[PDB]
Amino acid sequence: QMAYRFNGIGVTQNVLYENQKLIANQFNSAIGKIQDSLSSTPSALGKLQ
Amino acid sequence: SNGTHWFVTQRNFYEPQIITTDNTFVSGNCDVVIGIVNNTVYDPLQPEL
Repeated sequence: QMAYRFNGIGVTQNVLYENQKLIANQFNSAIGKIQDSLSSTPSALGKLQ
Repeated sequence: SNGTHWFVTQRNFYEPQIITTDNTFVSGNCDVVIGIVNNTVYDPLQPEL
């Protein structure tokens, strides 16, 4: 499915298959940083408040 | 795969066809990709010659 989505933006699919581990690591790190991005900053949710 | 043979089809409709050189492209060795399989890729030119 991720290879399909790579085709969707104009990149051939062999790129994903040859860089699968790197891509998964990058995704995991970004998800890990979202937690702190919300938690540390207290003014993130002003719209709801 | 039909269980015994391999084909290639479009994604939104089932229409199996023989895997040839005219509907595939080549990139690199078959050791980087995770999950690669062996099969025959037919070349239309050779039977004529």
